[PDB]
Amino acid sequence: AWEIPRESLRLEVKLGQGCFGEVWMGTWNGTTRVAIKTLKPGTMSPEAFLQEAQVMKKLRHEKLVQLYAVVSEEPIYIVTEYMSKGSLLDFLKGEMGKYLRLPQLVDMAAQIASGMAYVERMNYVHRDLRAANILVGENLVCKVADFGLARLIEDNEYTARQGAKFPIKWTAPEAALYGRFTIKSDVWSFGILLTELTTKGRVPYPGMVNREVLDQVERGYRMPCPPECPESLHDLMCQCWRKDPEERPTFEYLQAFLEDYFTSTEPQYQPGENL
Amino acid sequence: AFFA
Repeated sequence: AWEIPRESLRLEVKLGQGCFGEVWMGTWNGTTRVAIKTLKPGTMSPEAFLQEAQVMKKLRHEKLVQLYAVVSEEPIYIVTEYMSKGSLLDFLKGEMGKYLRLPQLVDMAAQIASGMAYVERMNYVHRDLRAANILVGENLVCKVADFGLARLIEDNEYTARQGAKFPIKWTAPEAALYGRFTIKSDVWSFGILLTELTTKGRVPYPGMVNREVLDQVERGYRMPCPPECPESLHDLMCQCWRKDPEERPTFEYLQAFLEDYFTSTEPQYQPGENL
Repeated sequence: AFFA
């Protein structure tokens, strides 16, 4: 019903290409600038996507990238609000990243937490929360994107949480072994997302490989405090990385913590070369 | 997913 015609969409410039798809800046009717994400055929069933898209329509928040329209027929097109600065991973690794400091990054972290807090309130699970799926816009605005599409993926390796098409490094152990995805498992991913911010886009568990990570995490290995990062922020990461999901923090707590970080947690902060 |  929210379906639209393909001819309505013009794909102008390719922002990115991914494992299951690519993303384009475009025009929706010659009037509306939009982001168009396209999935390769055989990624997910169109009925399943439409069923899920109903839920995606339900989810509305200012820190969530808002769905505009879809094309059910393969290749499936997802049409959403355009974000000017592209991916968070793109932004951090970009020229602007050098000018980013801890207050900016914590603020960016806070916005993500605010969107997830809404998702937490809505009893929903993202299943793949990381910098790649964060979108940045003008004035350092960060919004969470691509929620709910992880479940719909039909890839055989991906289903078993295996095969390097899977973001195992961001994935909580209980959700990796047994595939139990909760808002709590998202909190684990968020802690990993915090690493991406404070390292300005470095891949998690550097030097380790996807096979290596799960056993290391299982035996209690956790990522060390990043350079120029306050131990207090790193402690927050560790809370997110607790083995028992129940003792991991809520997104509501996270949002307030990040928002009040420089008055309540680190009032005596001084900027460094990186942070 | 879209941005490997």
